[PDB]
Amino acid sequence: DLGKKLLEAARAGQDDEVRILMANGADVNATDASGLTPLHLAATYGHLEIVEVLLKHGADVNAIDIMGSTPLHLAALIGHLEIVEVLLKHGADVNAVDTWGDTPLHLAAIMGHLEIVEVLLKHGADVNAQDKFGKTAFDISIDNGNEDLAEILQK
Amino acid sequence: NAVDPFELLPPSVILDKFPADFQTRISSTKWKDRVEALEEIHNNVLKPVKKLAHKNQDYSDYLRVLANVIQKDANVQAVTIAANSVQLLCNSLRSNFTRSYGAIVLVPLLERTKEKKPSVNEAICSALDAVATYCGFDDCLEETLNYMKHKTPQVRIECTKFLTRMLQGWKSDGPLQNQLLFKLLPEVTTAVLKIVNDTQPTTRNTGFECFATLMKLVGERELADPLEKLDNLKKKKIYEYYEKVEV
Amino acid sequence: RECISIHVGQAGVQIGNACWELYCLEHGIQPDGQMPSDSFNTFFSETGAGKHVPRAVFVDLEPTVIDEVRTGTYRQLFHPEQLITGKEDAANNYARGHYTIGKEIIDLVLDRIRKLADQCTGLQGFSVFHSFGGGTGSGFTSLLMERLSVDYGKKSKLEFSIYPAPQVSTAVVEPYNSILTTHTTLEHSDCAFMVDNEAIYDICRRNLDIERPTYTNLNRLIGQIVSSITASLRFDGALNVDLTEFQTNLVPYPRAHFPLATYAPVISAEQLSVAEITNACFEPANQMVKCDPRHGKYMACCLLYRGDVVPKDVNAAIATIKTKRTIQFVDWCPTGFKVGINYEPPTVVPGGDLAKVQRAVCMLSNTTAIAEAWARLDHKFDLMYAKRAFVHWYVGEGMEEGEFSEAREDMAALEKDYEEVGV
Amino acid sequence: MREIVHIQAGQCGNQIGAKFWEVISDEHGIDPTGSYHGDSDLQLERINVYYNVPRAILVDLEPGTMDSVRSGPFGQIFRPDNFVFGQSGAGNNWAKGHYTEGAELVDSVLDVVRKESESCDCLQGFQLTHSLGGGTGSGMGTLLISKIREEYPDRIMNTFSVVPSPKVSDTVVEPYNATLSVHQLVENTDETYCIDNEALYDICFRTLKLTTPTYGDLNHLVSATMSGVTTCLRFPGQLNADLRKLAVNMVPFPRLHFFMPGFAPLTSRGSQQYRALTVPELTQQMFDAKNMMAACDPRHGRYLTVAAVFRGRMSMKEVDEQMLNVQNKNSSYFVEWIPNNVKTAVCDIPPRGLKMSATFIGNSTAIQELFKRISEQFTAMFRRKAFLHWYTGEGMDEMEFTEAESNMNDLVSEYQQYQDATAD
Amino acid sequence: QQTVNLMLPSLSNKLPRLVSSCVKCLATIIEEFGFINVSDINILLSEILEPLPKLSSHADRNVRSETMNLILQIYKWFGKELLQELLLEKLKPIQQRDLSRMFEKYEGTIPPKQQPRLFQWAVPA
Ligand SMILES: Nc1nc2c(ncn2[C@@H]2O[C@H](COP(=O)(O)OP(=O)(O)OP(=O)(O)O)[C@@H](O)[C@H]2O)c(=O)[nH]1
Ligand SMILES: Nc1nc2c(ncn2[C@@H]2O[C@H](COP(=O)(O)OP(=O)(O)O)[C@@H](O)[C@H]2O)c(=O)[nH]1
Ligand SMILES: [Mg+2]
Ligand SMILES: [Mg+2]
Repeated sequence: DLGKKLLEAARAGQDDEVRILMANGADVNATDASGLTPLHLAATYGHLEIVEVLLKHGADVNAIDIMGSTPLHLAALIGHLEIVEVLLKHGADVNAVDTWGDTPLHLAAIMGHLEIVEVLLKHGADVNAQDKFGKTAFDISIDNGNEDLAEILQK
Repeated sequence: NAVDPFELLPPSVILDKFPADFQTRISSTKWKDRVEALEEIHNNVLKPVKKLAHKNQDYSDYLRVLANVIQKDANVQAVTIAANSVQLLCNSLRSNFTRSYGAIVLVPLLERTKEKKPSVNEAICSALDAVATYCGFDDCLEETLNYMKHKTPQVRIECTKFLTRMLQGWKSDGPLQNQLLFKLLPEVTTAVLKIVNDTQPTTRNTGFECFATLMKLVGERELADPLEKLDNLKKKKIYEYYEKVEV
Repeated sequence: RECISIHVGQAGVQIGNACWELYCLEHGIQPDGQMPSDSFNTFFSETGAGKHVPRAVFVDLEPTVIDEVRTGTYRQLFHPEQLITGKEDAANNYARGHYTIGKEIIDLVLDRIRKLADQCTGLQGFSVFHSFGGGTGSGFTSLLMERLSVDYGKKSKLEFSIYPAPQVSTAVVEPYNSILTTHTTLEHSDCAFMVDNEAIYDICRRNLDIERPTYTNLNRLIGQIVSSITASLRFDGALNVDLTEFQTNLVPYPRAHFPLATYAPVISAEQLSVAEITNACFEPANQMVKCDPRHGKYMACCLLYRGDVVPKDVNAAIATIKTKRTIQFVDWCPTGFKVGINYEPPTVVPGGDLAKVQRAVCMLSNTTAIAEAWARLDHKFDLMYAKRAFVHWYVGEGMEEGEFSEAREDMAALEKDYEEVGV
Repeated sequence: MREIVHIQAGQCGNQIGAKFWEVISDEHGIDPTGSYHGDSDLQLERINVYYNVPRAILVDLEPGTMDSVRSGPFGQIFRPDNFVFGQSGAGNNWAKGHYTEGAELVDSVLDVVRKESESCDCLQGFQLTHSLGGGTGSGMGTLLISKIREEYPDRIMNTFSVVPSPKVSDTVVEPYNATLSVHQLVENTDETYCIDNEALYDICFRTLKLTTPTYGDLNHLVSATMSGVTTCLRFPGQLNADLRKLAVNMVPFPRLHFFMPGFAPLTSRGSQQYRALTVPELTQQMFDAKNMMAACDPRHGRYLTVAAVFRGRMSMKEVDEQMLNVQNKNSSYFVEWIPNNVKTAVCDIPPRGLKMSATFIGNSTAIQELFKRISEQFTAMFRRKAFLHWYTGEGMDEMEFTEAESNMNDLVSEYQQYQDATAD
Repeated sequence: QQTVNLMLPSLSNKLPRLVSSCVKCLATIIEEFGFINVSDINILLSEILEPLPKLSSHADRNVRSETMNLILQIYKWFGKELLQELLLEKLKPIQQRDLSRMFEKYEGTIPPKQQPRLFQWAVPA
């Protein structure tokens, strides 16, 4: 399966061998077991050139997996500021929700990626968005003693 | 009306299955070499079968390298998958581990009860249960006592729990001149009291069962002598288990 | 990526000859195996002496047909260990192919397949050629497919079945054999191209202008259409480049894995436009299985053009048909017509009644109207099984009578599976 | 599936048997010395089926028959070892052929059968010619069949059994013998061609206008039929190629394997024919009951399966059309619940003395008429208990007659059931 | 056992109706007598279970049909845990269904309480 080799590459981060596999007509939106496209995997592990390569070949910027995770979720979780702005520029869902009720703003705030928090906010992130337990991004800064984040969330 | 042993089914031979790049992979410095080597024969060669070849098959070359890892191998994962191999041999090849086999892995296994990772204690103890159910109480009764006297707290509680496991499935019927009575008061009881009087409560509490599983076997009247020497406070803990325990 | 082909019964074997005749002309390979000239080594291996050997096994429970392979034009092309024959045929009885005779040779056959798979590095899967009504073709194949799902379970297997037709039918019990293999081969096949021998007969009488076609006539037409499907695997196209992609593009339901193939143009040897040939792909007269796609919903649709083709002509002809016909799709389909092109011209056989055409197309479309073909078999089956006719032959060769019913229910269940998708 | 072992037993067995070897030796281009003087590859393509010299075993308790074969035209070709003959004759006593005298000899025969089978690349099955009203051909033949059936259970058993008729011999014990023999064939053979002397006389008398038909005259019709039905087996061809495939597409129920053969055109002994018949004419000798070798009316029953064999150069297009025609224009006569039950095959080599010909093998339920005739004669004889002391003296039990009587009647009922069956 | 041990080889004969029959005869020396006073039953069960896979895949309809009866008569005495570990696994799925359907219709204790026929010494006893 050529769609499975493109996932192996986009994850482990072999920029060159993506072009090889894609020149063989590999499925840019090929799903693994849990519904993760290569754009998901590259956006998780910080392979910026692989993200931009897949996006311009028609990667679903707002594709979800089995748990409702978009690539913007995973980029904002791990803290890949370079990729976050690439995804958003390619029409990413700033207020996407996943199965646990989190937005990308939730994940960037939990992991303390203040620089990504501000980027998401300026792309119209829902500061008052709630998760399953009922907590906003602002509640997380209150709960997690992060006064640096509380100020950045009310800006 | 007598019953059958289902074991009459024809046996299977695994010696031919092993690969050339096996001895060097288990005797390697890279942990993943060893793991894969062991893990391969377990998932591919042992787990499928249901009866190994009794006739003319020497596993005491293979079993002594399972011991070498179970004892000394620093990779807890390679231990876990090895003790599950050891169990499989003792399980699929019942009546084989008379001495050489059983004894080759017995004292290594008792050393490694020190491991506290639940998955690993699961695998080591369950393999000790295998070597016991087909060699009880050949070498284990003596050597199990030895390691109850050991300095590591964990090996004490686990090797004592082992004597408890074995004692519940202890078997009749010679005269009452089995190996248990020859060494009962001299060794078993003197060693079980060392557990009963340990500094730790979780250790002591294993002794309390392992003494109430003992009385159940050999009469709460016979052992009333060291019961008196024991605290009245420990006594009612021992009796607690005596009322629940079955052998 | 070296695909192995298997040919079972006279049908497989004789269509095999026609295909490997046609593969060797398309690849400039000589009857002796040489080549004065990669993508094509998906199908062929190579000797140290510059000789190109097919990755193929020929199987028949009887010498006669395979004997003609190894004393014919292409006797040198195959290694003799690839051509396997028994002595007693299955005698138009699935039971003998599957149970009684097939068990005597299955192990030799599986062993000779291992020798071709051991030569291969990244094996994709299997192409399987066989009749339905034949005893060997039905029984032995279904057995071989079961055992390939064990010994090679984690890879693809594709069928090329010859759907029976009274005009060339050799047996009364061919409905039985068809149902029986399709039941036991259903779980073990990833995709399966049926070939109605009636359509191939009809086509050869109309467009090739033959009064009473022979088997050679049918094969030349069939091998041309088989070549069109395997062209993507042999020349490194853009579409259907490996065996998985056949399932990805054409199979949106494990069970419903039976594409309708349509081929244009079939020009007698005694040029058309890109638009004209693409319209003929939606004409029932040129289908390989006789049904009416207008009465059914499309689950997928691929177009495999080959020859003098301008990619823009294709998009025009597509828009023409997408606008000027009403091709109904299911709502849960990507409703996009997949396309691929291979600029090499369709090779014909020197002497063939089929003419060299400038361009050609083969449309693979998983329409629900192909259920009509299953209904025709199921009906014939029901009439005979209602009286338990000919059943003693099967039961007397190691087969439980129940297996008839279990197969019929699986065919009734498949007819319901086609219905629920198309409503 | 290549070789066929042939057997002929009793007087009739060796008569129509030798006649058969005469016919197909010519057709394959073999002379009486056993040498090929043909001129076509379509002749030696499947000569291995019946020849090695014929793969033929000759059997009779009557030792005279030995000489009647060897003193015949192709009598020189048969292997001397394959002649197996007794001292006395059975004298129309089925019990003598099946239990007493015929049983004593049957071992010697099986020894030769073994010998010929031993050196076969891949045996198909066997082929026995015999009469049913006799003592040897019926009693020893059926005993031979069972003895082979159990020694070769992985093989086909195919018989050319000829039915007795008062029109050809006034012996009244023949109904006994033929009934006892049918009780065997229904259990022991995969396929049986029913050659009816009643119908052979009625064809030689009424159609061929011969006032006194001889055996030779009746045997001419038989030998020509046999070469016709064995055309598929002896020449290259797709359809009904080997014995098993034939039986698979001819016999839907194991007990109902009694074929009503018939062929066209009906010629006299060495007579001259006008312009070779046309394809529609040949086709219209199927329902034509005056061409059936069994005395039955296909109109009075239904065809379960049919095999047509057209011999000669002719239009395969026209044959297909005519056969597809005659089926649907008489759709009520072919069983509906067996689709595509009629099968047609063409062979380019015509029979000797004819430019075109066509043989019509049919499993028609009308055949019950034949078994009716035999049973009524049997019962009339058996209810008065005539000549029973012959059979009982040879170790037979009176019960056997009742069982054979009942078993043939079950066979008649079965045919009547499927005739009245409906697809609905 | 001694009678059983002698008539076992005949299961491997050319003629089906013989193996058809002598599997029926084996099965009713069991249903009427049974295994008692048998020295090494284990050795005997293995010896009569060994051919049962091939018999149940035999061409003849009768040889098969009459082998499921012999299976039942072994189950009828110490089945089915034992036969599913040794023989049910290897037969066609359709076959082991019919065997289970046959065990439901069987009523009466796992070993039969009383034999329908006694031996020489057993009868006086
Ligand atoms: N198109 C095409 N159809 C064929 C060819 N050969 C056979 N068939 C069809 O396949 C069906 C079954 O015939 P076979 O495949 O020869 O049977 P088999 O697989 O050899 O099995 P057995 O002969 O019974 O052992 C028939 O209905 C034929 O019409 C062929 O060469 N080309
Ligand atoms: N068609 C035909 N029938 C025969 C011939 N000879 C005998 N019969 C018939 O066969 C029956 C007599 O059996 P026969 O074969 O002579 O006795 P057998 O030698 O003991 O087998 C009667 O019904 C005869 O009509 C023959 O040459 N041709
Ligand atoms: Mg064939
Ligand atoms: Mg005579």
